[PDB]
Amino acid sequence: GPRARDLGVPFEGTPGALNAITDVAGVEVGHTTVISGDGAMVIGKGPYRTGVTIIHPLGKTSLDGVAAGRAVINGTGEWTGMHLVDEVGQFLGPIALTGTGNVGLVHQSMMDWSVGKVPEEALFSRLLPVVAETLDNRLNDVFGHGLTRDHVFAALDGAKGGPVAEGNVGGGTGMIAYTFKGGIGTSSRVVSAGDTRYTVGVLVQANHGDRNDLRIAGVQIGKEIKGAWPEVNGIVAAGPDAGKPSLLIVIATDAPLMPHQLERMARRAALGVGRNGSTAGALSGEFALAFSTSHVIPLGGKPRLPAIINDTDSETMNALFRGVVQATEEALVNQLVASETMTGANNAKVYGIPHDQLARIMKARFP
Amino acid sequence: GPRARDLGVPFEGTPGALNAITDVAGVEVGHTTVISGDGAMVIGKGPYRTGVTIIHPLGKTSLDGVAAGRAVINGTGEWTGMHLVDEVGQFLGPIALTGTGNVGLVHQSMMDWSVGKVPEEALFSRLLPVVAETLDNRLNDVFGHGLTRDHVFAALDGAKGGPVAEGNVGGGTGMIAYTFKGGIGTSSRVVSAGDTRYTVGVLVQANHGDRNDLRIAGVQIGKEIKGAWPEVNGIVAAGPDAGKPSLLIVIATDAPLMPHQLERMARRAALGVGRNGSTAGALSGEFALAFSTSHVIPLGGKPRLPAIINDTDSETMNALFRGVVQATEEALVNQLVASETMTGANNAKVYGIPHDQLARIMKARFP
Amino acid sequence: GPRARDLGVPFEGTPGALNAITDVAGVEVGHTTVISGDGAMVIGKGPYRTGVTIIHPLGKTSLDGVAAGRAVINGTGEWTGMHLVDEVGQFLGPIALTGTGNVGLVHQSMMDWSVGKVPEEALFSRLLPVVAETLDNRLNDVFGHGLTRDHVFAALDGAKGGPVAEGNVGGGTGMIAYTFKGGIGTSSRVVSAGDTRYTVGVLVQANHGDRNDLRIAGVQIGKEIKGAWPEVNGIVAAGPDAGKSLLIVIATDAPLMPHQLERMARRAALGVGRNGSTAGALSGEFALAFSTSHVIPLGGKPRLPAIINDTDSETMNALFRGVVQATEEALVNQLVASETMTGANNAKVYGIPHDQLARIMKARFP
Amino acid sequence: GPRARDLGVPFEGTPGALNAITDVAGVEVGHTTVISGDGAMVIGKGPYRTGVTIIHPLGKTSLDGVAAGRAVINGTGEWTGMHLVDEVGQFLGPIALTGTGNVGLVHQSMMDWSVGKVPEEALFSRLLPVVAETLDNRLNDVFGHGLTRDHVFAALDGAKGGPVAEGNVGGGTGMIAYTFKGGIGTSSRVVSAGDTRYTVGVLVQANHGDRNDLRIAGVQIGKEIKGAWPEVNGIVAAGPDAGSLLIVIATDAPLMPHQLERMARRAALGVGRNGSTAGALSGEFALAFSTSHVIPLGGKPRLPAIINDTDSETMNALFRGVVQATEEALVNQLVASETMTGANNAKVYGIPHDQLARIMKARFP
Ligand SMILES: CC1(C)S[C@@H]([C@@H](C=O)NC(=O)[C@H](N)c2ccccc2)N[C@H]1C(=O)O
Ligand SMILES: CC1(C)S[C@@H]([C@@H](C=O)NC(=O)[C@H](N)c2ccccc2)N[C@H]1C(=O)O
Ligand SMILES: CC1(C)S[C@@H]2[C@H](NC(=O)[C@H](N)c3ccccc3)C(=O)N2[C@H]1C(=O)O
Ligand SMILES: CC1(C)S[C@@H]2[C@H](NC(=O)[C@H](N)c3ccccc3)C(=O)N2[C@H]1C(=O)O
Ligand SMILES: CC1(C)S[C@@H]2[C@H](NC(=O)[C@H](N)c3ccccc3)C(=O)N2[C@H]1C(=O)O
Ligand SMILES: CC1(C)S[C@@H]2[C@H](NC(=O)[C@H](N)c3ccccc3)C(=O)N2[C@H]1C(=O)O
Repeated sequence: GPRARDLGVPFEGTPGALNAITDVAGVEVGHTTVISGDGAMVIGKGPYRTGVTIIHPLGKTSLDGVAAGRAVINGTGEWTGMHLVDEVGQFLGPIALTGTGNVGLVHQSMMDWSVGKVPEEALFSRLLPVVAETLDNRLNDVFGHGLTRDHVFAALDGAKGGPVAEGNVGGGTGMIAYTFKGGIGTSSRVVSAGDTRYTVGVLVQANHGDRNDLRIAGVQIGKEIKGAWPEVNGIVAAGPDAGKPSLLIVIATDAPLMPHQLERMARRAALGVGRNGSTAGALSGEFALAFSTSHVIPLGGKPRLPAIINDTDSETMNALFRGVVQATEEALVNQLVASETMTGANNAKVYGIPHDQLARIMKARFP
Repeated sequence: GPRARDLGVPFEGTPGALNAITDVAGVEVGHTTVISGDGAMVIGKGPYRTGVTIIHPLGKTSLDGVAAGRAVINGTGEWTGMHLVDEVGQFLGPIALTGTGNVGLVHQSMMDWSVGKVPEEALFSRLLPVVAETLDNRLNDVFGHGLTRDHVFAALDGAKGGPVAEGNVGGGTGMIAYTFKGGIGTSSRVVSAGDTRYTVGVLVQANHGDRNDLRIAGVQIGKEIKGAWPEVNGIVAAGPDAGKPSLLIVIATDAPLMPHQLERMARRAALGVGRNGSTAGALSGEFALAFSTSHVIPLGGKPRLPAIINDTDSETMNALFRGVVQATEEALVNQLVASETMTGANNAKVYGIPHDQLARIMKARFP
Repeated sequence: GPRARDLGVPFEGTPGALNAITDVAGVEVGHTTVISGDGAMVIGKGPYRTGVTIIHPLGKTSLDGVAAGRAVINGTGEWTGMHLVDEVGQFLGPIALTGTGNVGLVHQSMMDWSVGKVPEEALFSRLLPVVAETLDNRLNDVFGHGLTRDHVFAALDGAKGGPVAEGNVGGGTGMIAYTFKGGIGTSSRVVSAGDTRYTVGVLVQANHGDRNDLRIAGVQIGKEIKGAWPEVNGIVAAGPDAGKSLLIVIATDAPLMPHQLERMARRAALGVGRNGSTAGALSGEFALAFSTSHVIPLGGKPRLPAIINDTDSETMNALFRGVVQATEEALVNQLVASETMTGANNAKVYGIPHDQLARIMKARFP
Repeated sequence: GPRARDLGVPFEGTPGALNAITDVAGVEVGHTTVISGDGAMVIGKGPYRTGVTIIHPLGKTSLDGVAAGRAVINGTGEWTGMHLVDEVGQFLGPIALTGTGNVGLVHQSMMDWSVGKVPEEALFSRLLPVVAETLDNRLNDVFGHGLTRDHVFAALDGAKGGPVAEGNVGGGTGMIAYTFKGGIGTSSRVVSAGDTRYTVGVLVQANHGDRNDLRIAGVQIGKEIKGAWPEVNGIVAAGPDAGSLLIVIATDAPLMPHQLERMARRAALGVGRNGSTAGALSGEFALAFSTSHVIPLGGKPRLPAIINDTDSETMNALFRGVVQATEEALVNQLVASETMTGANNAKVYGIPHDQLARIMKARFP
C-alpha cells in the first residue's frame, strides 16, 4: 500500500533505499501479530489485539553487543536493559517492543530462546533482555495472556532484513496514536558528513498524541479531516460529535559512534516528535534508544570501532542529528498511513487516518 | 512594535494578559544592553554587542528559594547553579542570561550585589548564583570585557514586572537565530486544569538553529523568504547567493509543582523547540530551567506548598505541559519578530526576519 | 540465630525495635524460598537455589502509591518500574527482589495477582510492577524455571510486618557476597531530625563484593579468617589454596518528596563503601528509597503531612546518616544470617564463620 | 612533612612513584596560596585564607581535549564545564579548584589567560572553563576579593609535574575537613589490568565530613583523639567542651567518556570508607579524565587502545584503584594540613600527628 510520500506528504532529506530502519546494514525486524475475537472484553478471554516486534541489531545469530545510548521524553513506561545501556554503553540480544501486559512473558521468552542457541558459558550474557512497552488497553485484553512464548519465538526466528511491515502489526497491533489508529512506522535518512555518507534508521511503535495537536508536514491537520473519530458500538466516542451517531523510538545507525554519542542521537528524537505537534501526556511513556551497527563489541572480546568521530565536528554530527529528526518525523507519519481502521475489545473502533482526505489536504497545501 | 501575532502568525492556546513570562505573579525582568563601536574587531576594544538579562523569580527583594527543575537538549554550554537545582530542587537569587564571555563577570557581580543588601547571616545563601550563556561571537568582541559590574547591577536593580522588552536587548543583544537576528523572546499561556487555571510563562535567549530548518506556524519559511541572508562588508555571506553583492529557555509557572515535576515541565521545552524545526547542532547549548512561584522556600524555613498535584492527573499535568510547548513555540517566533537588523563586529550584518515578507506568507498560508 | 550485634560487631547509631525495614510502620515483607535437588546441574531440572522477596511499602491491601527515588552505584542489572519512579516520583504495588532468571515470571505474576484483587477501573495502575535481580548462577539453575507463579503469590500473600527472616531466603537464597554466602539482610535506624524522630529501614539482597575487600566495623577481615573459601566437590575453588550485584531498599516514615528520596538513595553508596567493596564491572548495585508518610491515593491528591527543607542540615543529615549506618549494618547482618550452602554442580559456599568473627571482634574491640 | 603512610597508616594497593595525581604522565598541578591578615573579618579587607589549584590534564601548553566523565555524590556546589562533559565527553583547558567566592573571578581569568596564548581561531574553545568550589567561610573573607587575576595566572603558569604540595595550599587553603583542618590531598595507584599496567591518580580538595564519622584505615578515630577541637579566640567552639569535597581522577587508561563516568562513580566508595555521610549542603563531586584518550582540537580523537566494559579483569583493577587512591588522598590531606588561625580568630587544628601515630601503632602492631 501507499506510504506517506505516496500520498503526497513532503519531507526533507534523502531516505535510504527501503526508507526503513533495515537500510542500516545488519538490522533485522520481525513481527508476530495477534488478532482474535470481537465484542465485549472478558479478562483472560479477549478480544486480543496485540503482538510483539523484534529488532536484531546485528541479525538473529549475533551473540555480540552493539554500542548504545538512550533518552527519555517522559518515563511513564517500561524498557528493560536500560540500566545496562546507561552503565556499560551496550546491550546484547534483540530489542522487543510489545504491549504492556506482555512484558514479563516476552522477557522470559527471550531467555528461553537463548537456551540451546547460545554456548552455555555464554548464557549469562543473555540474562538482561531488552523489552519495551506501550499500552493497548483500548483495543486489547491486556491482562488476558493473549501472547504466548511461541508468538515470541516466531518473531525472533522470522525476523529479516529488507522491507519492514508497518501499521497494525507486532507490538503496534492494538495501539492508538493522535486519536487515529496507532502502530508501527519506519523511515531512514542517508546523511552527508563531508565525504562520508552515513545511514540513520528509525522505527517507532506509536501509541501517543492527540488529534488536536497533530501536525503532518507542519499542517495542523486534525481540524481539517472530517469525521474518522473513534466510536464505540456505532456511536462517536470522541471529538465535537461525541455521543452522536506512549511512543517507543528505536534508532539504528552505521556511524561508528561511542555510547555517549548515541545518547546524543537519542535526544534528537524529541525534536522530530515535536515537529508533529504532540506534547507528551502525563502517562505517555515516550522513550528513545539509539545503537550503532559498526561499533560492535564481540562477546568477551575487544570492542571494534572502525573509525572515530569528534563530538565537536559539526559537519559530521549535525548531519547525523538532522537525520534522526527527519527520520523520526517521517516514521511517525508513515505509521499513521500504514495503520488501517480497526475494531477491537469492547467494540472500540479506531480509524486509520483517511488517505483520501490526507492526500487532498497535502495537494492543496503543497500544489 | 508588532509581535508575532500582530504579523498574522497563528498560535494555539490562550496567552496571559501580557503574553510574557511576567504574566506569572512575582516575576521581574531586567536588561542591560551594550552596543558600542563599529568595524573591525580588536580583542579588548570591541565592537561590543552584548549584555545581560535578569529574571527575579520572586522579585528583586526576595531572599527566598523557588522550587525548580531543569532539562538538557544539548549540553554544550554553561548554566551555573544547576547542580544545586538537580540536588535540592530549588535555587536562590536571580537567573542571569548573558554572552559566553561575560559569565565569570556576571557570576562575581551577583555576589557583590548581595553584599549590603543581605544580612551577613544569610550571605552564604548567595554564593551559588545562576548564570547561563549563549555565544555572541559573530557580532561581539566576546573576550574584550565589554560588560561591566555596573551593567549587571543596573539590570538587577532595574528589573520590573509588566511588559518585557524583546529582541536585541540584554543577553540577546548580539545573538543570531535561524541565520536571522537572534535575541530575547517571551510568551505565556493560561491553561485550564479542571476548575483551576494556571499560568505558564516562557522567556528565551535564542542563538540557535538554521534558516533552512526554520518553521513558523508549521511553515518551512526559510526558502519562502527572499534575501535577508547575513553579509560582511556588503557581500552576501551565507545561503545560495553567498559571495555575491545555543538556546536558553526559562519557564515560570504559578502551578504549585514539586521539583521533580518542574523537571517534567522543562523536558517539554524540546517539543516546542521541535515545532519550529531546529535539530540542535553539535555545539548548540540548548537548555531549559523551570521554576514555580507558588512553591517557595523561605530562607532557612519551612517550604510553602499551597496545594499539591498528582503526577498522574492528566487533566492538570497535560494542561501545563501543553502550555510549556505552546509558550516556547511562540516565544521563539516572538524573538525573531522583535529582533531588528544589526551590523556588528567585523562588519557582520545579520537581518531581522523581514516583517513584510513574513506577514505576506502568513496571509497566503492562513487566509 | 545471632545477628551481627550478637556476635560482638559494633555499629554506630540507634536501631529500631526489630532492627529491620519493618520498623517503618505498615511495611510488609514476604519470602518464598526454593531449595530442591542436589548434584550436577541440568538446565530445566535444577538443582534450584532461588526464590523471591516481596516488600509491600504500605501493606498488601494498599492500592496507593508511595513517593520514591533511586540511585545507581553500577547499573549492570535489572530493576523495573524505575523509569516510572524517575519520571513521576512514585510507584504502585510491591517491590520484588529475585534471581535474574526469574524477572519475567515475577513481573507477569504480579500482574496476574492484581486480577480479581483490584477493581477493573484501577487495573492499569498495576501494569508497571517493580522487580529487581541479582544473579544466583553459581548455586542455582538460573534458566531452569524453578520459580513458579504460585511461589510468587505465596510471597505476595504471606508478607507481614514484624521480624524479617534474613540469610538464605527468598530472593537471596542462592546468592554469594564477599566470597561468603550471600542472601538477605536488614537493619534500621531511629534518628533525631530536628524536634521529631523518624525511622530509616533498609533491606538488602547481597550478591556482591570480594573477600579481600570486605571490612566489618572497619576491620579488613578476609585475611583474618582461616578457611571457609568456596569449594566444588571437595576441592577448594578460590583463595590461596584453590585447586586443592546488590539491591538496596530503603524505607522511611520521613515525609520526603521524590527528589529528596533520590538523595536518600544516593547515601547507600557510602554505607556500601564502609564495608570495602569497589563495585565490580558486572556488579549491578542499585538503591531505591520510598516514604510511607508521603503517599499518593490512587487517582487522588497526594498526602504530605509535613514538608522538609533540603537545606535543613539538622533534619537531612540525621536521615542521611541513618541510611549510611543502616545500610552498613544490613550488609553484615546478611553475612551472619547466611549459612553454608551446597547447590548446583556441588558448588559449596560458606557462611562467614561465626566463631572466627566473634573472636576477631573480641580482639579488635576488647 | 610526613604523609599518611609515614605516620603508620596502612593502605591497600600499590602507589605510584610520587603517590600523587602527577604519577599520570603529563599532568601538571599549580597552587596559588593566599594567606594575609589576622583578627576580625571586615568584608573586603580579609583576613584572607584562600587560593586556587590548577590541574592541566595534558600540560599547560595543550590546546587539546581529554576524554572525561563525572559523578555527583551531593550536588550542593558549583563545578563549571560539567554540562559540556556530560554532553560531549571531553573538556578543554585546565581544571581550577578554588573557594566559592572566587569562582567568577577564576572563570574570567582563565579566559583572559588564553588571549595571546591561543590562536584567535581557536579561542572559542577556551570559553567553557572548568572551575569548581568548596566554601572557606570559617577561615576566609569569602566575599572580599582576596583572590586576584594575577594569583590565577601564577597558578596557571607555575603548574608542573613531580611532587604535589598538599595541605593548606591553593584552593584548599582555608578549608575544614572532619572538623579538623581541610585542604589538598593526593594519592595514586598503579594497577594490573591483565597484561598491562595503568596508573590512577587522585587529587582532592577536602572541606567535608564530621569528626564523629571519620575513619582512618577503618578506625573510628574521632573519639580516640583528645582535644584538637576548633576554637574562636581561645574558646573551644565544637565538641563536648564547646564553651564539600572535590575529587579529580586522572588515568592513563584509554577509557571512553561513559567509562570515565564509571570511574568517577567509584569515588563515593572510597569516600564511604572514611566514614562521612555527605551533609545536606556538602557539595561532593568527582571528575575523571584520561590522558591517553585525547581529542586534538578540531581533529580526530586519538584512542590508542580500547577497553570492554564487561572485561572485569581490566575494569575491576581500575575501579579498585580509584577507591583506594581516593581513600588515601583524603587521609594524606588531613596529615598534610597544619593548624591554622584565620578570619575572626577562628582556629582549626590539623589532625594531631603524635596521637594518630600512636593510635595506628596500637591498632596495627
Ligand atoms: C473508544 C475510545 C477510544 S474514545 C474514548 C473517549 C471516551 O472517553 N475518550 C477519549 O477521546 C480519550 N481522550 C482518548 C481517546 C483515544 C485514545 C486515548 C484517549 N473512549 C475510548 C474507549 O472507550 O476506549
Ligand atoms: C557573516 C556570517 C554570520 S555568515 C557566515 C558564513 C560564512 O562562513 N557561514 C555561515 O553561514 C554559517 N553556517 C553560520 C552563519 C550564521 C550563524 C552560524 C553559522 N560567516 C559569518 C561571520 O563571518 O560571522
Ligand atoms: C490510559 C492511559 C492513561 S495510559 C496509556 C498510555 N500509557 C502507556 O502506555 C504507558 N507505557 C503506561 C502508563 C501507565 C501504566 C502502564 C503503561 C497512555 O498515555 N494511555 C492513557 C490513555 O489511553 O489515555
Ligand atoms: C561558533 C559555534 C561553533 S559555537 C556557537 C554556538 N554555541 C554556544 O553558544 C555554546 N554555548 C558554546 C559552545 C562552545 C564554546 C562556547 C559556547 C553555536 O552553536 N555556535 C557556533 C556557530 O556560530 O556556528
Ligand atoms: C558471572 C558474573 C560475571 S555476573 C554476576 C553478577 N552480576 C549480576 O548479578 C548482574 N545483575 C548481572 C550482570 C550480567 C548478566 C546478568 C546479571 C556478578 O557480578 N557476577 C559475576 C560473577 O559471579 O563472577
Ligand atoms: C556553612 C555550610 C552550611 S556550607 C558549607 C559547605 N558547603 C559548600 O562548600 C558548598 N559548595 C556550598 C553550599 C551552599 C552555598 C555555597 C557553597 C558545607 O557543607 N558548609 C557548611 C558548614 O561549614 O557548616
